[PDB]
Amino acid sequence: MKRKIIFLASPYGFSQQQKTLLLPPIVRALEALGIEVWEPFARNNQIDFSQADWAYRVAQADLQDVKNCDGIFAVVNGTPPDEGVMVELGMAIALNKAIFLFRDDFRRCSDNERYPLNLMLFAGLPEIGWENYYYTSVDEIQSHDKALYKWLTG
Amino acid sequence: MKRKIIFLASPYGFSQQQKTLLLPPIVRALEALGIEVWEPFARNNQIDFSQADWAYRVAQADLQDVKNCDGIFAVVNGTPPDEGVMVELGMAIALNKAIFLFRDDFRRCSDNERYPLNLMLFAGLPEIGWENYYYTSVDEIQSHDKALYKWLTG
Amino acid sequence: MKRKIIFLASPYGFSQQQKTLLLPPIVRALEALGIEVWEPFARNNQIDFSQADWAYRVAQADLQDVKNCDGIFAVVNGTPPDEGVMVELGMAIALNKAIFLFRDDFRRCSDNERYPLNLMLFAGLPEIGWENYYYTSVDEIQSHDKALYKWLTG
Amino acid sequence: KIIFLASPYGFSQQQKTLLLPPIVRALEALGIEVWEPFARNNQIDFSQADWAYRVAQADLQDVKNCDGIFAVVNGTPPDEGVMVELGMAIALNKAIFLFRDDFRRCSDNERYPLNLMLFAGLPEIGWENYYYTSVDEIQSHDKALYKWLTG
Ligand SMILES: O=c1[nH]cnc2c([C@@H]3N[C@H](CO)[C@@H](O)[C@H]3O)c[nH]c12
Ligand SMILES: O=c1[nH]cnc2c([C@@H]3N[C@H](CO)[C@@H](O)[C@H]3O)c[nH]c12
Repeated sequence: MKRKIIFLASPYGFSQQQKTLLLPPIVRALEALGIEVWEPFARNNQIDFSQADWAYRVAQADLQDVKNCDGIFAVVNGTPPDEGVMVELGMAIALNKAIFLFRDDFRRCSDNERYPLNLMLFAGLPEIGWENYYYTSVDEIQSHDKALYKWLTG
Repeated sequence: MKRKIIFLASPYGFSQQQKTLLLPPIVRALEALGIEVWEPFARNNQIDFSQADWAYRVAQADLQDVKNCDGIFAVVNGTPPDEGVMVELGMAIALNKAIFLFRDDFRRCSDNERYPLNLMLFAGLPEIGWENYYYTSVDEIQSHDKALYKWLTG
Repeated sequence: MKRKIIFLASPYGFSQQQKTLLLPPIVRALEALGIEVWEPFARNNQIDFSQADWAYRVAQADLQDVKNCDGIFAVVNGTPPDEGVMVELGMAIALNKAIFLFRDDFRRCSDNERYPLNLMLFAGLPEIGWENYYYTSVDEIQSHDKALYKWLTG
Repeated sequence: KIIFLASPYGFSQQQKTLLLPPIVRALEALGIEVWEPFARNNQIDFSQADWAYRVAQADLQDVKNCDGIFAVVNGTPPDEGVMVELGMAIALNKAIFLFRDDFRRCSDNERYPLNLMLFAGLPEIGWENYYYTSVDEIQSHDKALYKWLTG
């Protein structure tokens, strides 16, 4: 028995209130599906401005977590999405990880008409049916008709 | 020198004035080193708001050029850096491509004291000496003492 | 039972989870100081992409509330802070309103070294002791040693 | 007669020397005395802690003493200092002119290409006459900046 591993990428650890109120409900949503959630702010233990001697080790721990996970769950909220989440999203695409995006932000920050965001954030997703991997609410995370559930059971 | 391939990832194509006045001087500086420059805005015909039936091909073209290149020259100006540049930069790190960063913007948009930006942008760079890969002037691109020159002669 | 009015500018209404979990604790902390809180998302019914005919109404509602308040409490989280918050902040500075800033985000997104953000966000604040108007935690709003309590006590 | 040119173009050394002068020339060609803050305040590098407040009050007084603002609202999202100086110009009833040649959309609505609060000082109808999408439109006679000088 080995549960699937999801790297939960988000900018929510940068804010004290967001870290304590927004991440735990998302973590619970994924693990009600049996997932082992790798949350980088708690794992790599970054709670304030990372010191000069600590910044490389945090980057390497996030680099290694992306290499050793099965899928990424990228909170792509904000205008624009957080640049650290994007670096790790591109690493997950190049390494053929399962890709899932989350944005409950109704603002559109896009360079095209087909996607709500920059089109490169969707390069790792199919041309038709990418919306199945695009979650717009925390309640939607556990939908048995969406891609994350079908990736665990399929 | 070897005629290496550089993928020039930048947001300068989104603005009419920047595509005309800012991108050509950077392309000329890279070509002055004997580099084959893959500039995606002209190489993939990203002229304006990408149509819906065209966005998936623009994404996959950027993705293929990152896979088939030798290195990436990421213009990481802005607060924060462009999310499309950040995705393409994440792909290059995971594919073990050469990494070179460009920022002549003097604003600091960082989460740490070591690096001037989010530390994940430097994950593919060495712990010591990453400054040699970090360019803060167009004129600094053709310096022998910087990593892009040494990369060509090795 | 005279009661000072504070306009609470934040980007938190753009995300479903942020509007539900982050704003109520902040409104609570202000109301516990006897403050009267005008919250634009609650007052304007802006719950998704505003219609074309509805967008100008929202614009004039955010505008009149700033003009008729006694002070603004600006949530200036994010890299960079929300541009609508920044417009409403400059209005309050221009109208000699009381200014209070909130940021529990530890990222530095600044053009200088004195302030943790762009220097113009502190133009309406004193050159010395501006930190007294700068809140970095929800638990800090109650502090009688900080400028919000003092502004309420004359 | 006086336009304050709010832009983030002074933050990049390449952008300050290549992008701002062409915009300054067009505004002056219409007959406007341009107030460019990065040059007017002769400061362009991570402002010394002892200088940052002075730079803030200098531009704060420039928006108070100008006749209108020309705000380069390019980028996703637009620069925060530009937006602060914009909201001041709106509260002080100054003339409002916006410039965005960036073809990316970053709005919270459908009518306006950006956050609807950048257009609070513009009319509900015909706000697009104040919205410039290219440098070769600054000198357009059918646009609000020329009509603003002709009474
Ligand atoms: O200071 C930090 N501490 C921990 N993780 C990160 C990261 C990585 N990038 C993402 C946020 O930028 C986050 O999900 C994490 O994997 C950037 N900066 C920090
Ligand atoms: O180095 C500077 N010199 C002059 N003004 C500014 C500012 C002020 N804030 C705004 C930031 O874009 C800018 O347009 C100007 O009004 C920031 N940095 C500088």
